[PDB]
Amino acid sequence: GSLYSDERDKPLLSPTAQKKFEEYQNKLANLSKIIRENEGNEVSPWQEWENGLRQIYKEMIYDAFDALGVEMPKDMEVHFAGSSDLDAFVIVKNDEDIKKVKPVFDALNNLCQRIFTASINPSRLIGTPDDLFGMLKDGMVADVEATAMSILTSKPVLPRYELGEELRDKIKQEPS
Repeated sequence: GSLYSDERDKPLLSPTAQKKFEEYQNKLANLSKIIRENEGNEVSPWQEWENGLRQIYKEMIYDAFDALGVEMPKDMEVHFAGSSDLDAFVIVKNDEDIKKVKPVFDALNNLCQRIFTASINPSRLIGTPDDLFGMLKDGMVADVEATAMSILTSKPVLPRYELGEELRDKIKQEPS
């Protein structure tokens, strides 16, 4: 059972996958614990929880690129839509990048499913700003206006914004 296998296919992790699994579980448990315990001295505990989850997921993303031996493209972005919703969405610069990046997020999706069971949003969409705008323009998505809105109000997981702004500016330009 490797770290990024489907739970239903490989229910037990190998010894090494298990240690890494437990390391993520423990960051999650600790994050949850500290937020709840300090709730009386925290202004916005749910925002703190979200912000911590974005950091853990960012870490998990770097870890998955490394474990799969894939170089993360430098212009690639990951944004969180929502609070289902559109969830994490991956914006690449070129459509060529999708082939190499998509299997890494699929791998992460599997690991996130496992973590859910043992107790973060899945990544659902991946594309260029053009691609994703087009899926909204052409009605390929359940609940277009609310998907659109969630993109407008998404928060960045990686410290990259340029493509995200192209997508938002494209959305903003279309009236409904």
